[PDB]
Amino acid sequence: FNIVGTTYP
Amino acid sequence: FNIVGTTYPIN
Amino acid sequence: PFPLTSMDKAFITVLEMTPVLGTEIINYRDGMGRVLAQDVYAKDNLPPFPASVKDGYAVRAADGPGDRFIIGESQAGEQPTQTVMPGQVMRVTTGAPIPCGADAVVQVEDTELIRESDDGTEELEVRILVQARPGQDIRPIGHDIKRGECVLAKGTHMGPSEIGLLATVGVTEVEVNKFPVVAVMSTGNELLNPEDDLLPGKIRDSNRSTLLATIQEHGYPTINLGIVGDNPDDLLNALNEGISRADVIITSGGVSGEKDYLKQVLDIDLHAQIHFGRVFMKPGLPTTFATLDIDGVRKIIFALPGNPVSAVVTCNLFVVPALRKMQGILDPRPTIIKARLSCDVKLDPRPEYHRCILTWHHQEPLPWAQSTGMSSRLMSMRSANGLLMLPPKTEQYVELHKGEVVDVMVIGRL
Amino acid sequence: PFPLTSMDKAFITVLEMTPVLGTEIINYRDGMGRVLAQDVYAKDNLPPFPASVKDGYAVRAADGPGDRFIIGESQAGEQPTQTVMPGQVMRVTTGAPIPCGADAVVQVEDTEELEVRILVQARPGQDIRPIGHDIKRGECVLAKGTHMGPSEIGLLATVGVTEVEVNKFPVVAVMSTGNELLNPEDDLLPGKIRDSNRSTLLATIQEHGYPTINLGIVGDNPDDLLNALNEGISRADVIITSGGVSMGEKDYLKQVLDIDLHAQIHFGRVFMKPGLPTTFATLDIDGVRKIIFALPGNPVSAVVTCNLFVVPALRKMQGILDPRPTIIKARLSCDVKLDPRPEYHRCILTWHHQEPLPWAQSTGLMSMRSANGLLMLPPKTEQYVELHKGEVVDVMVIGRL
Repeated sequence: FNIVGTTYP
Repeated sequence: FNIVGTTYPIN
Repeated sequence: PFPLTSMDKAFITVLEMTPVLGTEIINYRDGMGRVLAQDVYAKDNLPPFPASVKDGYAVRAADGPGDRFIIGESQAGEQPTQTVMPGQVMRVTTGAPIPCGADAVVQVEDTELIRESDDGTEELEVRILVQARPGQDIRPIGHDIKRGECVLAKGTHMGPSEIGLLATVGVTEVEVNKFPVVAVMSTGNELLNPEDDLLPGKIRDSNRSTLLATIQEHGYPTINLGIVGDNPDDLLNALNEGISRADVIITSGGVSGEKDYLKQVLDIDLHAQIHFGRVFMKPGLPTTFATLDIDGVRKIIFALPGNPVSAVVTCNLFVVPALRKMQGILDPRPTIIKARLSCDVKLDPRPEYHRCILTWHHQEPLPWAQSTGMSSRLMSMRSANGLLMLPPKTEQYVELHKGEVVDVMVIGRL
Repeated sequence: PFPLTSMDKAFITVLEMTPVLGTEIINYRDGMGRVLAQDVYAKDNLPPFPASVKDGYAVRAADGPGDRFIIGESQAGEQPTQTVMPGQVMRVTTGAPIPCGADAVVQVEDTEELEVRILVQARPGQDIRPIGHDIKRGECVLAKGTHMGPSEIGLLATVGVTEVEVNKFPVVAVMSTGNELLNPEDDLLPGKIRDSNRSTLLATIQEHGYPTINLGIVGDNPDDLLNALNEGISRADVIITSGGVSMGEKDYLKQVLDIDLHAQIHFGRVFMKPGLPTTFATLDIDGVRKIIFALPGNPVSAVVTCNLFVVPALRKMQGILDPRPTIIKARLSCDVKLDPRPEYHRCILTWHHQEPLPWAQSTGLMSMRSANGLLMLPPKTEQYVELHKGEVVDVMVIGRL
């Protein structure tokens, strides 16, 4: 879980 | 829209 | 007795036969979940005055970078009384209006103080690094909302932002569709209230609490008619009471030969109209749906099965969508999402529906749907999130295996 | 003034510093959304008696298919008085008890009335819920920490447990600060706008079903702030304020929190967009910890921050074991350049026909539909200067799907 937006590789 | 659920093959 | 109805047909029939309720005038603070029956027009600009984006200084863009006199600060909630001549600036904070004469704003961080009075240490002078294009860091009048424009349209299903919008534009009274009042009863001579100790051959009435809680979750008002005896006299009384007090009457349990006192009372005594009495589904085959036209108003009536799993499943497949239509939602159909099957399962010939829990695992695109099956037993700290919509048995699908993409209906706010 | 805090840190800080409320005893019918502070044990079997699944006939499975005498019916509410001898059956309805002598049930479709031909091929146990099939006496039906919904309430109803110990709900007080704010009901005046955040916040926390307290508009100055905060503090567990200035010394709020209330301010700025100017503080009064949020005046910031920080905190106060929101993958509907700050956009989630992922449509746009999630954009990096339509992104769910 993370509350900063993430990119999907 | 489908009230009965589905599956469909991909092989 | 009554023909087997296809699940597709039962659902379509429920939406067509379900009326949209009329409208009423409410205070904006009660708008949560209500659908607007009107367009809403804005009667002022937002912002009404040119407003600074940054905490900083309002400047002339012809002056360019240089040393400037600070004439004052633009106060929040006042019309600015001074005006900016070349070689001048006014301090601004973020909410604040721009004074006449300024066409741009510069941040504190693109400046450096030169002089302060130090007789109370107000600022006198500022070096303004940077050159600002005209318009820079200003919300002109009507930037966000232009006067007279439609801010919210008819049919809009409101949430907290929408209420904020009504607040913003001053429209504190608004016409919305009514909410269905929903009455719930349990029928069965085997039922005791939850508060009672068990007696021979008897069980506690669980469906009444489950259904009322379910409808409550969607925020519609409900009416508890309690346990009702399985017989014409006692049914006709409760139904009549339900009918005079509510738009929807829901009943759980009761038997279905000649002991079908409910279907018998709906037809003979109330002259209701029964659109289906059995549906080719699992659980919930014994489900009944009827309408009754009284004084032009159409009330709607559901008789769900006594089985507790059936009750909650059918409530979600048929009732909630109908309630959503009554409340004025333009597509009352539920959200169906793709998910990945967590546990193997054999298929029934009937389309089947399992209460399941949805989990989105970190950095996996699809959520996993874990079936509960089952009244207890399978214990998760977490309330059932969706209905796993299994397909019907076919020769090429005798069973389903973990990992396969399946349809899950979302039930309840996560 | 106050250091820039990383979004990761602000969020972690909010959860750690947020206390769990204590417990209280409620009626099962008020359990919606409550977390159980106890295990719940079943004190009877369900069913208490062997019960038929079908409407049909209770039979002996040693008697195979054949002609049988119907001795009577098993009534729904009653203990069966007769017993089934070979060559006999009793009519049964669904949920009725099985009489002694029968070991199986056969549907009507596989067949007062005197005699029945029974088509059968039935195995012992067939279409019967034995005693304790669904619930076994004495077993834990619901565990401590369970976050209840309508089924859970039904379960309490089923097992007779009508009073139950649950965590308390946070009472949440909301105010708006600013000299430019008028009530929604007022007509505009020079330099002034209507207070929108108070309604939006109260509605948001109402959606989650916690009780709220409207303290109204408060003037941007020490006297008026100290009064409202004190009133908020004596009446509520959480005090939320929107708006107010934070340039130099006019930060009367942060000044009142520190000097007058001797609160403790864990952060006052966070490296995010929108909502950089957000403040979080705790105040320990008489051993009780109250929590205080000062969100930015910008209406978009208010609702975004409320959802990123406040709701999770309220979820923890309410006793939920993981109060963090559900983040789901979705497909970006519209191109966008990245800010150096992690950014958050109110967006609408739609699951389109047969497509595995939902599409997230940023509002930045007159949808008939309330904003469903927060599009969580990442921060700018050299390998991600922009994002294109179709790319998989994280969306936080913020209301009903």
